[PDB]
Amino acid sequence: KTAEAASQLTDGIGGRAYLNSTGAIFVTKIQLPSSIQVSNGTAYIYSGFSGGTESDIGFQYSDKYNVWKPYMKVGSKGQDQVQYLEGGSQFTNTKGFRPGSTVQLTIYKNLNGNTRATYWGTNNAGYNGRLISEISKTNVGSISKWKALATVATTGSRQSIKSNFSTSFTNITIDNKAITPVIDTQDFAKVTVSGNSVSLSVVK
Amino acid sequence: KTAEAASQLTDGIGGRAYLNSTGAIFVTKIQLPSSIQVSNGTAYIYSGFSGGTESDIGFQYSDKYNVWKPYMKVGSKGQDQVQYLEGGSQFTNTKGFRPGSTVQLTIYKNLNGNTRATYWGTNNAGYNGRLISEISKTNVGSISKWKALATVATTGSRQSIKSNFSTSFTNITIDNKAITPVIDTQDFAKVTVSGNSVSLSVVK
Amino acid sequence: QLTDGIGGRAYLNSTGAIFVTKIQLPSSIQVSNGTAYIYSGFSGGTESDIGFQYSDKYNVWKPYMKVGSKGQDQVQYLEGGSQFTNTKGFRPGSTVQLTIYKNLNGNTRATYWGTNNAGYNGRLISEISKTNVGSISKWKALATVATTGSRQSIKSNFSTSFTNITIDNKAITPVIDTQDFAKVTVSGNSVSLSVVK
Amino acid sequence: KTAEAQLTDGIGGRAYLNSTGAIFVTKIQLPSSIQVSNGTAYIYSGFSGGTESDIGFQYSDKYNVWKPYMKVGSKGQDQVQYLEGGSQFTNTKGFRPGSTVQLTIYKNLNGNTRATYWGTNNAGYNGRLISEISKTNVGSISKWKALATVATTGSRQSIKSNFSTSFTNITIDNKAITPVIDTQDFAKVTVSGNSVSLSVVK
Repeated sequence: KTAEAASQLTDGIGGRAYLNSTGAIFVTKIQLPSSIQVSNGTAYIYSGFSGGTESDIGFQYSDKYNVWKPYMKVGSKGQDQVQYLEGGSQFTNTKGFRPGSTVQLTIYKNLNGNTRATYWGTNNAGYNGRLISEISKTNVGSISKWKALATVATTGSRQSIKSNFSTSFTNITIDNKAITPVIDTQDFAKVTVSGNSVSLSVVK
Repeated sequence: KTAEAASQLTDGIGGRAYLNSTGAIFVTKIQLPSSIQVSNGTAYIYSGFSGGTESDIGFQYSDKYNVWKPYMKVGSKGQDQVQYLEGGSQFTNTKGFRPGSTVQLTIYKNLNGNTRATYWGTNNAGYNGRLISEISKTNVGSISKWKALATVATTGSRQSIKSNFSTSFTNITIDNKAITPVIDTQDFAKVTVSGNSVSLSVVK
Repeated sequence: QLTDGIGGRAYLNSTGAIFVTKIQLPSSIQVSNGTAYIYSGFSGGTESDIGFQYSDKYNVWKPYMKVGSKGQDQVQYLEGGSQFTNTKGFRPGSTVQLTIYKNLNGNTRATYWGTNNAGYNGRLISEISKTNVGSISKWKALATVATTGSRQSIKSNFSTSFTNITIDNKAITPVIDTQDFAKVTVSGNSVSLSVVK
Repeated sequence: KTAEAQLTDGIGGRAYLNSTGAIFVTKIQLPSSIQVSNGTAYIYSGFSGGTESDIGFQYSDKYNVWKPYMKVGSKGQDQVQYLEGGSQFTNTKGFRPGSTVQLTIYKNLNGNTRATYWGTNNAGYNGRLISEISKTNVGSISKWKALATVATTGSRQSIKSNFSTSFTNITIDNKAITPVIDTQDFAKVTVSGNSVSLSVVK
């Protein structure tokens, strides 16, 4: 359950802006929240593309480990079909990107038919490095725009959700062009845009 | 110049024992000397880890203020980068741990990329409480062992050091397991081991 | 009243000896005909101005302290001077912990915890010897633009904050005093200063 | 495994460049074609002494390009950041066979080890890659090196190869340095002044 596609199943709360480019290579720097409270569902911070195929590509928060884990789903294939070509033993399974840190996220919509996300960042132990992840055989063609989201999602009821965290997407570029996002939805969130940066705080 | 790294620079004299465990959390109760003479150099009492990154974490004798001041170095970052998250106003600047008292030192080699040292003890004025010291971004990984030293370090001639003081590391545990130290070096010092306890007297 | 500039001032009404605050230096600044300072210090029998001075030459907030008649020429740096003085200082937009000792063995000491332009994170211990400070009436919080030529050729725009204000391991809620082309807001033990002329 | 410094568990040619200076530059002619079957082919310089470094290219059969490659001390490719030009010369792109690349290495630029490449990728983009490992804090160094190798985690006895590359216009701290042959292991290394040719044939 996720409408990141401007249909209706944002089965949760949060904020969303749209980056109006059909480009193929997205890059941003994400300021992960210094702390987060989320008490009924699962917090996510992600980019992705929409309009044609849909993708949720970014981070998913872990209370058990207190880390922002790499997360990606393209079309009908998600988390079980993500391979890790580099950095897997420093940023996956128990590990993830540390709270309060900057991570650089580069997304290739279609790189030889594969969808690739590259993270530069620091894990909980303090290792500073690269994770390369990919879903293969996505063969993404036409895309209409890219997104910038901060959410709490749930399979329970949304009205029991409780949250407070804030994040930032800075130096957003697509095909090496700076793109200014446009606010789309604000559901218990406050979304601020300034040039090719967008800051999102989710509070409920 | 130090040489807790088991090779030369021991611009000084003192005793050393190794504690042969690779664990991440170290605990001991230190009986600081009731009495000290040190005439040419600066007396240290410390633990810390070695191999991968070397560290000196304990106390440094202050003759101006007649207390055992906190001291910690990890890798290339030293006293200048030690932050005091709790208790700085009772155990640092011109305060410290009083001669002859017992201090409980806990050392975390990597608590989320930071090296934390926690001291429980008594300052010159009889205040009994906690000092939490930390150097952030030490990002320590594999260590080979832990250490226990009492030394007089100099900047000039070790040949001119005069000293007489003795101290003990007691109730030593690493990851909650009692470890017996193993004598390593004795240079104008007497090192004695008794279960998870080591006694060191530095006489010249 | 010799504020030879614009700026905001609040007072901290305690007579205690040990003051701490973490200061959020401005992320942005324009100052066009004066020198921008951010500082605390104490009042009422040997004054002091203890904080930062913006360096236009090097784009940092340099350490700054004057106590009575002794000025920056008599400020010792016992630790950290290689990373936070001369060409260096505290970087714009970073938070620095400032601890001021009014009389530590007769010396006034200001200890900063902060980060320089290069990203070094560490301590500066700065001191003026033989200040021999006795009775004090209160402590202060300022953000000013000081000039030594004319005061209406000053254009400026910068904001800052001092929070977690403590005096004598205790605290205090500041009280606004002066608003000289500045807007000051107090919330508990925090004061927000915004100098806009 | 790598012995740019017993662990040359591969084949190739090595010359040393006997200068302790801080900045190295050279033009590399990358092979027009390469056969390499039971290992990974590398072309690289770097320094020796207190902190070893391997800094240059590694060959990719899947993409048929010479990818940038750098390892300093214990921190390697996973901790290389690309400050400029990453979208033209990394991921599936690299430097194109048969082309010239200017490699400029800083052992220590504000504690950081930086390698700058000026070259042409497979699609014909002519430009700069700046790569760096941060917080290497390289101190004293013994010499610089030039190598063409095939390395393996398998059996070196099953390696096969045929490629030839050249280091030209070698300067360290802007002085011209004549390399001296160190090892030839199924390699023929040639030197003419500040140029060295390497052909690795097994």
